[PDB]
Amino acid sequence: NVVLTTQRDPSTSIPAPVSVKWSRWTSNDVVDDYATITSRWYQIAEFVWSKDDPFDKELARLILPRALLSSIEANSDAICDVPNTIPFKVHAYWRGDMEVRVQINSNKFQVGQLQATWYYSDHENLNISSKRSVYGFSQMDHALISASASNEAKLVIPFKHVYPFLPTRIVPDWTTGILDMGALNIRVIAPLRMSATGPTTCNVVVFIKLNNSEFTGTSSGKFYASQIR
Amino acid sequence: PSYQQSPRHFVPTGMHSLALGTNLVEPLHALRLDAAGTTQHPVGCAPDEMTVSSIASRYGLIRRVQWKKDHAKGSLLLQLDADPFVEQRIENPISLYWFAPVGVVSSMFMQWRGSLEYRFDIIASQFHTGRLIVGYVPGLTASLQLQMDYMKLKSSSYVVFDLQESNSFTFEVPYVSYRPWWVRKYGGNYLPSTDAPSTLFMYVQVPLIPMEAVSDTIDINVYVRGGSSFEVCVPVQPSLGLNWNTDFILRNDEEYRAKTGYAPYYAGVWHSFLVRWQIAQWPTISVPRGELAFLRIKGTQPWRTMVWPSGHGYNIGIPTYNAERARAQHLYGGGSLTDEKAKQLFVPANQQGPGKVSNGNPVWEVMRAPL
Amino acid sequence: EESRNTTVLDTTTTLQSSGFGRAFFGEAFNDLKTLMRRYQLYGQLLLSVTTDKDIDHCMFTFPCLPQGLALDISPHEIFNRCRDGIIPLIASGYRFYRGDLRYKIVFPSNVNSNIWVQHRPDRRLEGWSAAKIVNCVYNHGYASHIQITRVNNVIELEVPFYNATCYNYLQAFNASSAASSYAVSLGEISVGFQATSDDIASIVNKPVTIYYSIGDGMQFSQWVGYQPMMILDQLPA
Repeated sequence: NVVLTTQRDPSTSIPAPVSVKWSRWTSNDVVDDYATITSRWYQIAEFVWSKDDPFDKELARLILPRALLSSIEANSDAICDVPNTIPFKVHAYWRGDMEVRVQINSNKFQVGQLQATWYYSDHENLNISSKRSVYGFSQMDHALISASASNEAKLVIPFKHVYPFLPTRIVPDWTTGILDMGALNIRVIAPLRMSATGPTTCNVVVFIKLNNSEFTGTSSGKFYASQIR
Repeated sequence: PSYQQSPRHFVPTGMHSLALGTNLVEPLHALRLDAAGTTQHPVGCAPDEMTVSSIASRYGLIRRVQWKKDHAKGSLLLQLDADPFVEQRIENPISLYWFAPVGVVSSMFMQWRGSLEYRFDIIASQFHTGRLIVGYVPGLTASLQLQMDYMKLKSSSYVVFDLQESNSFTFEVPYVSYRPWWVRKYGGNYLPSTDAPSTLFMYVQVPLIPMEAVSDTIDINVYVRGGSSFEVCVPVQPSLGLNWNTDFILRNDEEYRAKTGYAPYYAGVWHSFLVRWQIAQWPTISVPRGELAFLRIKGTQPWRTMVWPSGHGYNIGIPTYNAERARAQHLYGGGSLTDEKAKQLFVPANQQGPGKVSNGNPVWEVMRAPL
Repeated sequence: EESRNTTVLDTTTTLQSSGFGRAFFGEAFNDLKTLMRRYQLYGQLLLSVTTDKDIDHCMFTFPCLPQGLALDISPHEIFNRCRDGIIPLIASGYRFYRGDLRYKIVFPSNVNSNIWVQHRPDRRLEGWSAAKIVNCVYNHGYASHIQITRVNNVIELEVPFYNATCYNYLQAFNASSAASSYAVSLGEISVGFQATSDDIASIVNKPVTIYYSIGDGMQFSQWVGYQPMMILDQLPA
């Protein structure tokens, strides 16, 4: 029931092909699809972007299976109020492919270009502090948002991790790095360049669909700890 | 049955080849349990990607060029070299650089050839109107790096672009050279072994005339991708290293070390001779005629003081209680180790102690004193 | 999009491709995998007897990975001078990997004792520190092999992929997730001698070199751009 539109054609940058269901190899519990409720789109980060932000500057390092929950627990309510994420509350183990849109609403007279890049397991590297820059993330496939034409960045992100399931709460073999797939990071390339009488603000909204998800390992919702701030 | 037929007549060698990486059956000792076993990739684990042209068909952002309103109708924007080795400097005592992926995967080879499609993405509105040459001159040396302008550029191959409703174009840099390939610009750490084959240029043919509602300045981004005919051949020592470990160690000589295979040492005894690693060698201190030398570093006690030829072909370092017994006046003054004066200055054997070794090869300090 | 192409403004005629050196040199190079199987120095150590070790005692242990070691630069003049070699420079360009490795460990001349070598897929890798060669027992059920020094002092190995994973991390590993330490190395190779305490004293400060290469099983995953690079001639004399 969430239907969203854009006036401009997207620029998708699919990193990897579509993956298999993966329910045959490590789950005998009721592996239930929730495409009627979890495939809704959901706003997880909006932010102001003005011209004071310099050339090579981060805007949002969204960790996407976390940020779907982190926007909720940041936005003054628990998981049980949002119908997208209640199977994370009930079930313990998650898998699934993501869809990510980064809409802009820039005026046409503005000149600028954001980039959106998906990276796999940012927090599982220490050297990303050397890489967290536009020149590194340009080499891998990445979407681009020109503030001239107010382009939109659709971005299919298939699930690819070392283990074929991301857990949703504290789990007996790892705790730290819960439900972490990697970084959606929105790096500025061309900053806002306008006249003296120019429109300074440029808000950026990020939506996320979660379609080919599977949830397994039903357990009690009182076990689910809050995500990290 | 008796096998009396005369047998083979071979040559042994100790090791299989190393540079061979191709249609060649390599025998090993697998720690796998199965002889027919091979690591496998199930239905999701079949990996997406590996190929030189798979790397060379990726744009890498390599140059930010500011392009202002008041740049004149001949002003230079970049004179950057038409190799894949594009210089992008990041602001340590060594410096780090971005490169195009075609730049690095060129830097893991000796030679390259083929086109180089540089993409100029000129970020502007449709209200800005511009015009700029992307020229290309084959074969300009360093002394010919000057004398360059658009009027002398248009003799060579050039592409004039109008910045309008479309804002992006990928120019394809030709490969024009006398040689079928082209040697790597940088090479190993080796001061000889050559600049670019050819040079790109980008001059502003008609300056930016913006509208008064938009900005005077315009970013121009310059991407580099290897062309469709790009190919590299000879695998040599790479000219680029990672920044996982940017630590570097100089090798000036005014520093000391023990010789190779003789550190760590420990204070102990020796029946021919305190003094071991089998006595540990030490470098011969370059002492001219009329000086003396003693050592102080940068058993029962830490031995911070310690060189003379043993007589068995290599130097020894004798431990002393202090720099006073060490302070070499007897030995450089004409004495010998068998002297009673020398044997009193030596440390007796009882100070061997538990004998904990030195940490690696500890750099001593060479004190040179007049005699 | 990264690899898009807005407007081609080519001046060139079509170049004759050499077929990646096949026409000149009689061999292709486009496939980088066939370059990867060229051996590269993995890590060189110096033997150092600490205790009067038992025959069971491993002389050194090291995790086994195609990422290249935590680089150990009296510096080693290769790792002081020739930074990183080839295979971690390619392996910088891929976030994951999956496949075999080959080793071909080379031993010095003055050693004579028998050599046992283990693969241990039980061992995790805790952080990028202590992911290097470590100078420290023999074990039963781990995959084992003895090379005899007297026949030939160079063992060779095909260490397989034993992980319960889809693939493994290829960049340098900070140990964020606790179970992710199970998914970086292929395991842990240990080299130990059968030398007694008297004869191992002669072998102190002798170099033991280990090489590596992938061996046709390796298949790298999703592309990641390169990190910042250091230019080697800029290093001081």
